Amino acid sequence: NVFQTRAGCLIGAEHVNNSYECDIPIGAGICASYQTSQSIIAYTMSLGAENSVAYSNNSIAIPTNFTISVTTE
Amino acid sequence: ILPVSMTKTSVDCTMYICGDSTECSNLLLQYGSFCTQLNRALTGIAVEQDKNTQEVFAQVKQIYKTPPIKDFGGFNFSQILPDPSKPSKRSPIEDLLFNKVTAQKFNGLTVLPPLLTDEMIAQYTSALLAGTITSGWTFGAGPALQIPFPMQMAYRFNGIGVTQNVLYENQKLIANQFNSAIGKIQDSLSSALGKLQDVVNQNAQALNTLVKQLSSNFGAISSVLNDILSRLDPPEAEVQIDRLITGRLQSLQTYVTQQLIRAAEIRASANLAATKMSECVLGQSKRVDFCGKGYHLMSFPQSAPHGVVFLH
Amino acid sequence: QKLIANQFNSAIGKIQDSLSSALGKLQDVVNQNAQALNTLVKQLSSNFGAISSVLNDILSRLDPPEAEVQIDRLITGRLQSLQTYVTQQLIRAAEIRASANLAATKMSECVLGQSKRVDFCGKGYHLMSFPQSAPHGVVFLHVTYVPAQEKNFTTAPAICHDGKAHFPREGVFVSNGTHWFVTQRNFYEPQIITTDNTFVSGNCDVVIGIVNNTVYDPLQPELD
Amino acid sequence: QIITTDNTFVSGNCDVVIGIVNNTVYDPLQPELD
Ligand SMILES: *[C@@H]1O[C@H](CO)[C@@H](O[C@@H]2O[C@H](CO)[C@@H](O)[C@H](O)[C@H]2NC(C)=O)[C@H](O)[C@H]1NC(C)=O
Ligand SMILES: *[C@@H]1O[C@H](CO)[C@@H](O[C@@H]2O[C@H](CO)[C@@H](O)[C@H](O)[C@H]2NC(C)=O)[C@H](O)[C@H]1NC(C)=O
Ligand SMILES: *[C@@H]1O[C@H](CO)[C@@H](O)[C@H](O)[C@H]1NC(C)=O
Ligand SMILES: *[C@@H]1O[C@H](CO)[C@@H](O)[C@H](O)[C@H]1NC(C)=O
Ligand SMILES: *[C@@H]1O[C@H](CO)[C@@H](O)[C@H](O)[C@H]1NC(C)=O
Ligand SMILES: *[C@@H]1O[C@H](CO)[C@@H](O)[C@H](O)[C@H]1NC(C)=O
Ligand SMILES: *[C@@H]1O[C@H](CO)[C@@H](O)[C@H](O)[C@H]1NC(C)=O
Ligand SMILES: *[C@@H]1O[C@H](CO)[C@@H](O)[C@H](O)[C@H]1NC(C)=O
Repeated sequence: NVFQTRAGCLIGAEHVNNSYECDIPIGAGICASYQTSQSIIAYTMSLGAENSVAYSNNSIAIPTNFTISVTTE
Repeated sequence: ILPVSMTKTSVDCTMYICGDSTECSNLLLQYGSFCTQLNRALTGIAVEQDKNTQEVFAQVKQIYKTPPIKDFGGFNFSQILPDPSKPSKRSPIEDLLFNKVTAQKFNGLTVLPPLLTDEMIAQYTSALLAGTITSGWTFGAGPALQIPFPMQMAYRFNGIGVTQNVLYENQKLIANQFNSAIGKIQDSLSSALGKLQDVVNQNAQALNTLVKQLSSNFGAISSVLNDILSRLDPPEAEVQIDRLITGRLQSLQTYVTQQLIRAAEIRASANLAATKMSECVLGQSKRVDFCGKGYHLMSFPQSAPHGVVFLH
Repeated sequence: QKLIANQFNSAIGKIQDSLSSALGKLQDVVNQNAQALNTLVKQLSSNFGAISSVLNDILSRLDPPEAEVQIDRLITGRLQSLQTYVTQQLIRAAEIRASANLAATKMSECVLGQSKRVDFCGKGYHLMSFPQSAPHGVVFLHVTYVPAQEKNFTTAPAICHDGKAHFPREGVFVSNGTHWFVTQRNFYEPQIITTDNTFVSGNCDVVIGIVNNTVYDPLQPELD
Repeated sequence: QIITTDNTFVSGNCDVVIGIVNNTVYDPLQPELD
């Protein structure tokens, strides 16, 4: 319902602690989206895929395959 | 030192021109077309100010975690990595730059917050620094790989014409010269910046000019429109109100035009910093004398308030 | 060759299926010009602080010696909008010139040859581009090179055989647990450790971490 | 220039290219070991 965000006041949208990729920008690191019925929810946006990269002094990674893609600018 | 964004200011005509009366709203309908242009121009600035951050810092869509192994072959990376002793994500360096560089909203000159705060910008630089020390260039041009640092320095030397046999002969010498170069930058930055201060001083003097525009008469008998309505009748003081409206409309057209040139200078510096991020940071730039004076090998970008810094 | 030809035809079909489903860079330059032209016709419907909008209305009810002030307010009121539309078009012309000079540098590097700057013509290793015509603009169909599958292998910085260190030239020494091969950092191509791809310099006791490995020596069994 | 060994290398087998021809190598190492 009413959520006191850091960028002012967002009313009419419940808050959820889960983080997903947001579409509509709002500001102050929090977005507003429409996910699961389904209602408009406000949550902190995800900065990327939270993964760990294994680093070692005697380990290398050589790719064996590739995909030919086309980047449209 | 290269800035990428600045402060966001949203100026209204009805709060800035008109005060707390209804006689000003009747004359503002004749100049409503001028505020459709000034409101759309200030809206175009705020989207461009939020889009320049996604072009420099948001180069990848994956957050790379810092590895627990701090043994990089004799190199000191504690100055570029966030220490767990403080709750903030800024490193010692990034924290030294936050305190190095330094109401206005009372007259309707409200400052809107950006899309990404200083904590998410510090997380973007730590994610790019984690992928540079672990993959180097494959994380910005494809999926993430693993490669040790020394092996990574040998491939950067091959791009400038140096064979990779001399790196493994004095590894303790270059590791001591790298730690001495970080300490010389930290000792020089602790003693202000120019490119991160002129963008703030120009915006501070422009906001202090708009409040001074309300203290002028623009060729009339008074400054504020509430003073002439108490001593004269609106049928008589209608010419003095119109002179204050077109006097404030000229300053509002000047402030928007002056902010659009500063927004074009920010866009020109953000596109220049985005090309340096994809070349000096994301890999090795083949253009000599582009990332600084000397043969460029790699870079270490950090977070900066309303800007970005590069340690090549 | 049949794998790259099939991956290239699938990449063209994925772009054609995505573009058939509007653009942003080719629409914001038209919507900003359409709203600016619609604003100028709205400026003729305002009075600029007068009793009428058009100058032909005040001349039919009042005399020009009397309505000379209302005409000057309409001229100076339209001169401010004409100075605003020209100034707003000059910033859009500077943004067009800044994008045309950026597209001219990408035409001479990504299209006219191979651009040595990595991550410049798009996300990934750029090989070539295919520029097409666009209304009030231009598009570029680059050919990127991104990896999909990868494996982890144990590497070595040098090779100690008889007291001298062996350093590679283009590849890196890899090993999957019991063998030893050499391949580049962009594609997995296992090759035997030979003399034509390595060289010697100094002694062996120069690297902090080294292992023992033998050389195939493709010159010894030929002189017998 | 003459087709030598210092400028060429081998990888895999011959039946990998859709169009290929037969050509000999000068082999600048064979006449020196005699
Ligand atoms: C690299 O990836 C491509 C794309 O998936 C693989 O090509 C496929 O191979 C399978 C089996 O060989 C076929 O059934 C598919 O039709 C192929 N797809 C295309 C688009 O050609 C390729 O095999 C992979 N190579 C390696 C070494 O893993
Ligand atoms: C890397 O540099 C940091 C400098 O920040 C070193 O930390 C200092 O270490 C000395 C030696 O004990 C202490 O007296 C200082 O108080 C430390 N300063 C800070 C801010 O922690 C660190 O030792 C260096 N690491 C290596 C391996 O050389
Ligand atoms: C989300 O989970 C955290 C976990 O402790 C909890 O503290 C928080 O209250 C939760 N938020 C909501 C909206 O349920
Ligand atoms: C991987 O190791 C196994 C261990 O026996 C070996 O048989 C195999 O040839 C290795 N892979 C390659 C590509 O050499
Ligand atoms: C990698 O670092 C660890 C930790 O110091 C060390 O024990 C190990 O020997 C190192 N490996 C090599 C190949 O130097
Ligand atoms: C094999 O490796 C060990 C450890 O690095 C080294 O002490 C030894 O001399 C090597 N053997 C030869 C024949 O060089
Ligand atoms: C070139 O293409 C033609 C047409 O298919 C074909 O007949 C010819 O054999 C090709 N040449 C080579 C060298 O493959
Ligand atoms: C000569 O070329 C033909 C056609 O490509 C091929 O069938 C034949 O095997 C080649 N000769 C040799 C000795 O490889």
